[PDB]
Amino acid sequence: DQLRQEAEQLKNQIRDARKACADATLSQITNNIDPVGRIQMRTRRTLRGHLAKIYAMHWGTDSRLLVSASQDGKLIIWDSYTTNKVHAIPLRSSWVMTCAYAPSGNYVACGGLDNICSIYNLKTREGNVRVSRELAGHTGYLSCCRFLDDNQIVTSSGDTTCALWDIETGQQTTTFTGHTGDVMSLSLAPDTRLFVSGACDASAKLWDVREGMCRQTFTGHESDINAICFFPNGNAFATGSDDATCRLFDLRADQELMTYSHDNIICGITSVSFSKSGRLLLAGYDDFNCNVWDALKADRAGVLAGHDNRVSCLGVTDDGMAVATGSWDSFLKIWN
Amino acid sequence: YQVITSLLLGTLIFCAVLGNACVVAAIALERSLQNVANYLIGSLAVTDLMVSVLVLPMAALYQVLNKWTLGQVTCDLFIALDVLCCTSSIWHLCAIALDRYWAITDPIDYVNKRTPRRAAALISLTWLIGFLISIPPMLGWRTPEDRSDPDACTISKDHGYTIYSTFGAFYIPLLLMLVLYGRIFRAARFRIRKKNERNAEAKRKMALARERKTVKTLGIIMGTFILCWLPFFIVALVLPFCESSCHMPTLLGAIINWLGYSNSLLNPVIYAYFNKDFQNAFKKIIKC
Amino acid sequence: TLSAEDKAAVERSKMIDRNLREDGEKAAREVKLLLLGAGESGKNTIVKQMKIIHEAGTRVKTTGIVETHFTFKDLHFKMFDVGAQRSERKKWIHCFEGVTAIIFCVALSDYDLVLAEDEEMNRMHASMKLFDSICNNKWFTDTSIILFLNKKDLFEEKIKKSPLTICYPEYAGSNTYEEAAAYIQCQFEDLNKRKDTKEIYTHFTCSTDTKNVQFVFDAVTDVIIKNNLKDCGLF
Amino acid sequence: SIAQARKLVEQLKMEANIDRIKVSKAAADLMAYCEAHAKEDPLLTPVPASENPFREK
Ligand SMILES: C/C=C\C/C=C\C/C=C/C/C=C/CCCC(=O)O[C@H](COC(=O)CCCCCCCCCCCCC)COP(=O)(O)O[C@H]1[C@H](O)[C@@H](O)[C@H](OP(=O)(O)O)[C@@H](O)[C@H]1O
Ligand SMILES: CC(C)CCC[C@@H](C)[C@H]1CC[C@H]2[C@@H]3CC=C4C[C@@H](O)CC[C@]4(C)[C@H]3CC[C@]12C
Ligand SMILES: CC(C)CCC[C@@H](C)[C@H]1CC[C@H]2[C@@H]3CC=C4C[C@@H](O)CC[C@]4(C)[C@H]3CC[C@]12C
Ligand SMILES: CC(C)CCC[C@@H](C)[C@H]1CC[C@H]2[C@@H]3CC=C4C[C@@H](O)CC[C@]4(C)[C@H]3CC[C@]12C
Ligand SMILES: CN1C[C@@H]2c3cc(Cl)ccc3Oc3ccccc3[C@@H]2C1
Repeated sequence: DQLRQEAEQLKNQIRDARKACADATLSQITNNIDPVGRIQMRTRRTLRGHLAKIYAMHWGTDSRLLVSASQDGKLIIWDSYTTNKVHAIPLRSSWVMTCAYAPSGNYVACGGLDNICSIYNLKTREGNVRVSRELAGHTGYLSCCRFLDDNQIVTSSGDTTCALWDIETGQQTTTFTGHTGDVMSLSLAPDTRLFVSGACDASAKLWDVREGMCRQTFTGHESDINAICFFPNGNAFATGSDDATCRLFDLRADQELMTYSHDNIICGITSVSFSKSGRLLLAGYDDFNCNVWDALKADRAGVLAGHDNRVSCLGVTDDGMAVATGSWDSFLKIWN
Repeated sequence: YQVITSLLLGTLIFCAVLGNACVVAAIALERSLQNVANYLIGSLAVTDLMVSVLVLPMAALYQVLNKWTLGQVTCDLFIALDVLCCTSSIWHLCAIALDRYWAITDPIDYVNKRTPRRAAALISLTWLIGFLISIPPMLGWRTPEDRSDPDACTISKDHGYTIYSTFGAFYIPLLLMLVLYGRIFRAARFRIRKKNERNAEAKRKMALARERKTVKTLGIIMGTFILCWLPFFIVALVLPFCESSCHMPTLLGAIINWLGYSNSLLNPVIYAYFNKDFQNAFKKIIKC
Repeated sequence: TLSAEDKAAVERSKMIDRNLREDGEKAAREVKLLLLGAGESGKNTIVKQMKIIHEAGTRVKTTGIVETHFTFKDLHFKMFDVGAQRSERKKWIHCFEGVTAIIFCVALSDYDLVLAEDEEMNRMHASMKLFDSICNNKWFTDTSIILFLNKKDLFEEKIKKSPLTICYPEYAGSNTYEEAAAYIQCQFEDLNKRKDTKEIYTHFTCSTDTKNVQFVFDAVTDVIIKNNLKDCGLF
Repeated sequence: SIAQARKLVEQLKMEANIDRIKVSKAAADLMAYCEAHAKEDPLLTPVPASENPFREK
């Protein structure tokens, strides 16, 4: 039709406004800042017990317990301080691609090539875990899921849509539409009021939980985005992509600030996360290792080598003490 | 003179202990190399390591000095340990051939009923046969000629014991291996044998190439087992029975003896240093 | 360390770890097969042919992936159908690395028909595109492919009227079932670039006894035996 | 595919009519936060082993 002309001139308006707001790059302002200094983290724990590729992990809010998922259909809950297997949940489907651990500490979630999110009541009267709820309605594989609270959860799927659910009812309250590719990643805001999502259309978008509407769009990558993470402040986020580079976007400026790339990296990024103060950006790669970036400088501060296969999942402790990285070689390694 | 022989036998022992420790170490700390097949190869390396540290040094001394200087008791131990660890080595080569056989010819057993307990039982049986061959001479089966000369650490060389410890240690192991690998060869050759013309030509060339790989592999395994131990066990059966005018030239005795013991140096090379799974895991550990 | 709760935790960790080893051994005794093919290519006919009298040795419908358990001659098989996953393939195709073999189903009678997405796209040209895509992934270098050529009798009835030259312009020859089946089979097996590592086992789906399950059995045992000869160094 | 185009343009005019700020102020806010909390993060500066639960309890 002829609505494309108006759409194009609005694209040009956004572009011209973003350009007027550019006056000084982060890299010109953080120029008198003393560099971080080389980071020596050394693996403190190595958790064993999974017999297949790990795909996901999530720390607990108590900063001691953590849950992981594997293709052998097991959901193990660890005690990181003592390296003790506390629980081991057998899944109905072994094709699991994500997991989440409830902030209250009573529930866990799962999902994958089965288009269903399953929720398990860890804390019950008998000490035996049973499937509390199953959530259906997505048309594609469940890519990510995060507990909004003890009764609501946000999921993203390969049908190019996200959804918010009520666990007690079992039906999706809101649906977020607008992406044109598979939604691969998801990240809740620190206040759990907004959330961002990365997709296969090489764009990141911002959503409002209540209104169910897209507020902003971000196009800096030229290929698929595989991971995304909020800055601790809540006014910025980082995206990991197949471009062999990760970028930092700011909500109030509506544009990317930094580009972390190097000539020795040509693989893709599988996971990103931020330190407690936001100075460090930890990114996992297909090159079997995790590279530590200085968020304000875009220079390597350390490498977390030690995994035999691709690093698929990554997570930083809520108190910032230690960082855990899982991999395709079936070993979780806590670094600290 | 004795300087020369002491350094030539000295390097042989060094290369042997080094080669065998490396294999066990690779297995120990590599998760990839934790399969039933590589357990049996790893146990051969343990046994061959035990020979190279326990028997071989105490034997090199009896060669360079031309006398036994450790007393009658130590020598009884030397002989027992020589007939224990080396018999176990030759029966480990048959455990591997039976494992390979049960895998080419029985996929259902391979998928369903094959567990590391199989390797454990096979290794235990190997060591049990070694004990059953090496213990008899201690509790009987012994001649006074062994203890007659203090400067000698020979074997009982009783006729019945010669038959026993020569058939149960080489000649029965040999027959089993020649049968199993012949069956494996026939099974291999079958699976191999069974524009369009270019495709046909390409397939013909690939078949011939694979029929040259299998013949080369089988020729290496058997023609290293034969050329190591056969010269020795022929003489060790003939000499005791044919006593009159059968002088063994001293020089020939030692060459034959240490050609046999070189099997503990060549076994790691053929069973471990050729298959990529090991070779690539060595790359890994070398690079931190 | 020596506290009662610590000992209880260690014992529970031991109990869990034993159950997880027992589960891993039980699970290792299965043969996993990936089922692929076009939408209306006779996949359901194959699925039913496998589960005739031996099967499986408030839940919600999954709709994502379909499981089919069947035993045949003391061998337990797992077959995964991913035909209902209408999304980007390359995002989840790496999850199936390590399957024993791939079953690809083609309907021979699809050459006249065209896809509903666009008229200028033959259903069999999409089939070769899919076959070339899956056969040459970096994950499936050493995975053998079992190829099923479905609907032989409808294919035969058609080629008395419509020639095979409408599907393959460069083709030139007589029209009969044998010479068309052979030509199509040679066309699909030419798409194999990894000739040295992988092999294609082609079959024509019959409706007689369990000869289709016998073919899968004989092909999977051949794959296992050849893997063990390569590991031994004789292939 | 026409209603799609109308929905598309209706979103683009909501994302064009929003309050934007200067990139310098945002950068200043982020750096203020970074060196605001620069002591609270053990990954930035190694912690003594007495206070570290993952090395010695
Ligand atoms: C006249 C007509 C015809 C005859 C004439 C000519 C042709 C034939 C001649 C006779 C053959 C001699 C030896 C050939 C060896 C040879 O070709 O080796 C190949 C090349 O590797 C290297 O080069 C690398 C090997 C490195 C090994 C370690 C080296 C250092 C050891 C030091 C030990 C002491 C100090 C520690 C590797 O092996 P390969 O290509 O021969 O093929 C097979 C091998 O034979 C199987 O054993 C092996 O099974 P495994 O038992 O589990 O290992 C198979 O997986 C496979 O590798
Ligand atoms: C002084 C004597 C007793 C020992 C000399 C050193 C030993 C370790 C040397 C001498 C001859 C060597 C072999 C010569 C040739 C080959 C073929 C090659 O494809 C693999 C290694 C292999 C099989 C070598 C292994 C190491 C070897 C056995
Ligand atoms: C004596 C110790 C050191 C072993 C050294 C190898 C010796 C014995 C040599 C001499 C004769 C050789 C064989 C002669 C013939 C062939 C056929 C050929 O197509 C492949 C190699 C193969 C099978 C050779 C393997 C190595 C071999 C057995
Ligand atoms: C590993 C393979 C390649 C080695 C093959 C050669 C072996 C059998 C050779 C290398 C060095 C040799 C020894 C060198 C010195 C002497 C002293 C002499 O008075 C008797 C023979 C004796 C004891 C030799 C026995 C055979 C020997 C051990
Ligand atoms: C040089 N030694 C001699 C000794 C041996 C000698 C006789 Cl006559 C019979 C059995 C023997 O046990 C075995 C068995 C196998 C291989 C070596 C030996 C060792 C090797």
